[PDB]
Amino acid sequence: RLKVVAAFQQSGNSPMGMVLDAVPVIPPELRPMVQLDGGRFATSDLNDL
Amino acid sequence: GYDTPLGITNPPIDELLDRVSSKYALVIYAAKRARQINDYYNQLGEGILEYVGPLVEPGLQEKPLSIALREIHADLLEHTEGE
Amino acid sequence: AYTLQELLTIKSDDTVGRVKVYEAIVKGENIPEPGIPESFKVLLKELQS
Repeated sequence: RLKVVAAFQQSGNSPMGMVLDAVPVIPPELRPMVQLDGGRFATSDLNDL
Repeated sequence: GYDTPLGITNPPIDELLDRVSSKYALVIYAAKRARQINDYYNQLGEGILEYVGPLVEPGLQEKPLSIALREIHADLLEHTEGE
Repeated sequence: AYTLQELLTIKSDDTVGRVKVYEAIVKGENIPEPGIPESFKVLLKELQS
């Protein structure tokens, strides 16, 4: 526990980074969007999530 | 004391090592001079002659690096070590 | 070292690098130093997510 706490203290940061309020999203190309013969959505499910 | 070679192997490697400290320094020590020679050729049309052209008279359309290596063998360049 | 740098950066990924080196070769100008490979920038913009 002392190791973890000392790492926290030396980092100069705060633990509040362990609770998120705004997740980011990667650009659209990284999750490329693909159109099939029928234009179906079959690209990476990142869009699904 | 040996038959004169032909091709890119002239001048030889051992002769150059006698000048430069190590083979790893020589490559840069010659590439920078080749860059300076190419810059001088680029400005040949008009500009300042700060990058003095080839010291040894070149051949018939020889690559600048060959000129740099052939003039380094003549001990006509001075350089500073790392920084 | 420089050969590996070129093989990994200036002839595979860097778009502006490819354009600039091709133009320099077409002209008599020296080849400009490579830039940041697209792989590294993609890795960044993905790990920042």
